[PDB]
Amino acid sequence: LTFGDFDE
Amino acid sequence: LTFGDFDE
Amino acid sequence: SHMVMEKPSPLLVGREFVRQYYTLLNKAPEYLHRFYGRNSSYVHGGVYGQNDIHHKVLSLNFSECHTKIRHVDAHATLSDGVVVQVMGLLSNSGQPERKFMQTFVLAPEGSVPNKFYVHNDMFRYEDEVFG
Amino acid sequence: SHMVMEKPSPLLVGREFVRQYYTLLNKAPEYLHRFYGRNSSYVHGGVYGQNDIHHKVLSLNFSECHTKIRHVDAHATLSDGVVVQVMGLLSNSGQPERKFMQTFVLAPEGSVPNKFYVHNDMFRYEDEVFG
Repeated sequence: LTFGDFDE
Repeated sequence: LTFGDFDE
Repeated sequence: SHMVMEKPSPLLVGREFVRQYYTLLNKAPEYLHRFYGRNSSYVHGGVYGQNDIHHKVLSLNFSECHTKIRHVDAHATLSDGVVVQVMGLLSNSGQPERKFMQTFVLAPEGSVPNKFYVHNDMFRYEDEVFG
Repeated sequence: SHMVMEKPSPLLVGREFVRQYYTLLNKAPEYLHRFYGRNSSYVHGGVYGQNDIHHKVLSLNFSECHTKIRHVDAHATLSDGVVVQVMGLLSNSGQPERKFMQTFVLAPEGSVPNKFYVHNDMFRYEDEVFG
């Protein structure tokens, strides 16, 4: 589950 | 422009 | 710079819907379930399925419900749908005004053509959330 | 009665997003535009395009913004998307708390796979609408 251009 | 099962 | 002819303006679809929604809520609350499909979600805090929505509204008992719309904003969303945010005051059955925040997701009816139905309906009283 | 394996639960996607959204808003507000696409809409009253959103956030100047989330509700909407309604308190740059109502429309990223982006973002202060 990631949001946008993040790998967190 | 109608909403649901209405003709209004 | 010209006007979009393919699709209706999202802001007018939202405002016109809100106008008819709360009008019907004051007149005949029992016909309110005709705005929803067999996959919609109705939450009035204080449910998935039109039949469950109909029983939900009747369990709330809207007797001469007056509404003062303070704010309405509607944008275009996924699959040419319309998302609407509504803020205002609600008075039902002689009770005094209560600040609420209701959000809709207007989805285009299958076919045809320019027909919309409520895909999502989320209602929240302010005094129940904050105090 | 079993658990849906194909799609993530909409309520967990919403809550986890809200948790990360306001956390980044306190830490680095300049990276907030990475949540939006080149077709998203950002309204912070008080805009279509990620570049316009980035300039919009910087024009608001979020200096150590603290947020107290009072309520979050998230449902599934069109094209396997997630609609989220957020109510809470907002304090920015030492200013005292202000009741707000923020609504999101989380859309699945193209490919691949379980990635979401903000398709719609509507922010409204309570004291500016009612009084």
